[PDB]
Amino acid sequence: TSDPIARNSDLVSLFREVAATAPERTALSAEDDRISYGRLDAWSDAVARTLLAEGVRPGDRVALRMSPGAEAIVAILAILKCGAAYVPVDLRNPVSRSDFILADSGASALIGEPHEGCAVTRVVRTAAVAECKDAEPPGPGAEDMAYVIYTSPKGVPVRHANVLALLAGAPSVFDFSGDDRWLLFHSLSFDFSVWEIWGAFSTGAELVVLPHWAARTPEQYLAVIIDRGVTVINQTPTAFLALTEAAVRGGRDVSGLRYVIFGGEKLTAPMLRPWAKAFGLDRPRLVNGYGITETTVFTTFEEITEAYLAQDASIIGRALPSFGTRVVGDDGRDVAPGETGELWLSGAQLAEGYLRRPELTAEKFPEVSVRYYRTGDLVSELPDGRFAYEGRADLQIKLRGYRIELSDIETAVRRHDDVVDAVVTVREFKPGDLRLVCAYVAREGSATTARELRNHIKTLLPAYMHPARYLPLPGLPRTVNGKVDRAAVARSW
Ligand SMILES: Nc1ncnc2c1ncn2[C@@H]1O[C@H](COP(=O)(O)O)[C@@H](O)[C@H]1O
Repeated sequence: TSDPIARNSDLVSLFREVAATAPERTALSAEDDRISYGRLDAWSDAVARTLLAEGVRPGDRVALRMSPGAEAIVAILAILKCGAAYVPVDLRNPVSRSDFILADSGASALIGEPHEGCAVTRVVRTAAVAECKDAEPPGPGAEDMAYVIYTSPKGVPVRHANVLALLAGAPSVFDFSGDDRWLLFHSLSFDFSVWEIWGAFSTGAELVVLPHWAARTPEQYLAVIIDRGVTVINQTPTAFLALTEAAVRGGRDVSGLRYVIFGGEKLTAPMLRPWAKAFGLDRPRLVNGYGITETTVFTTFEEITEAYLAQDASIIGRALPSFGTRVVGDDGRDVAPGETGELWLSGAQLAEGYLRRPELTAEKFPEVSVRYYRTGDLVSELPDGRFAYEGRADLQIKLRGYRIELSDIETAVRRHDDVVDAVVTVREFKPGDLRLVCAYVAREGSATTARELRNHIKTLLPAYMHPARYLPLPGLPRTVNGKVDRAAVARSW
């Protein structure tokens, strides 16, 4: 085969081939600074030498604390070239979380800027990375770790082969080429960034760095994606709401985009209809992606169609080629098609397990012989094999003599045309009087009363599942990993 993705078994061999083949092509740009693949390859080899001198060796975990930018990408490549795995430290971590990640991962060096009180001593600072930039021109194997990203905190080691499997699966859904330009946006601590970086590099495309000046507003974001000829962007549904409003109000031309890829959050039609109204569904194509750190970024995709806009649920679509699936009931047996159950996943994109958590790993990665990962997500299979996303599987509570599926109440609230987000919690009204309540986010340009939401829910659910009060918020508060902060919601009440 001529295909570098199919032919290489690790990310370093892949990158080296893609660079050596056409080294003058642009790999990375930051404003007008264009860094060719050849330049990036030499630069990251020089930084790898610097890491070797700090005693980094194959199998090590090297911490990385940098904002997404050219130096950070050089640092990742250098770490991988040393046969080591990178452990990204979210810049916004509380100090204690960063301390735990560094301890738990056994990180033996850090590249970038240490957090205040950082216990890792062997540091290659960002400035030392930049110093290697224009100097001249043992490697990992498939089963070597490429990164350890922390979730919830549990460390998830993902191997070179896991990432290659994802990359080999992408073309079943996307038409990418080396003429695309991908925006690097997400924190290196989020696996969305693994996809932004390797989607670009695996295809010989250009990774465009969002400048620091453009970090704050959707107007600034749009200005850059249009100025720099970006063709692929990856966004949370939440970010997409802000992007749409800015594009529409600002009269911007979005039609240079080829793909907008959503991930991380439930996507429903009220989040999509305003963009589709202004811009249609072809240029760019919009594609909902569902996935998990434990199964290498993306598992299923659903390209958005008119049919998506006409229904009120969330459809995550079909699994990539590497995957086997089950939808599993409480009794541990498969549900009947159409029934809601827990998604279980198998295949080459599954991580090996968690780092130093044998107990959790055995529970979350059972064998059935086929090895599975229990997603903790409830889904249902549609007649055609596409999956609908329901909610997290840990949201049943006991209240007032009932078991109550909070995920079902959230889904029902999300069916309302003017709602873009919702969370249901329990709060105390008077002393011994606890009741369901719902905080929600209105679609921009709408306002819905609690009475109207009550009337909506009356048609869908029995009374014991009705929220007693509704609270509109200008967005729900999010945790570190970007999940809804149910404790912060409680405080907002
Ligand atoms: N398209 C999506 N729709 C709904 N939930 C999603 C989607 N993508 C990711 N998630 C949620 O995010 C979790 C993965 O979190 P993370 O491992 O931080 O990527 C999944 O288990 C889902 O609960």
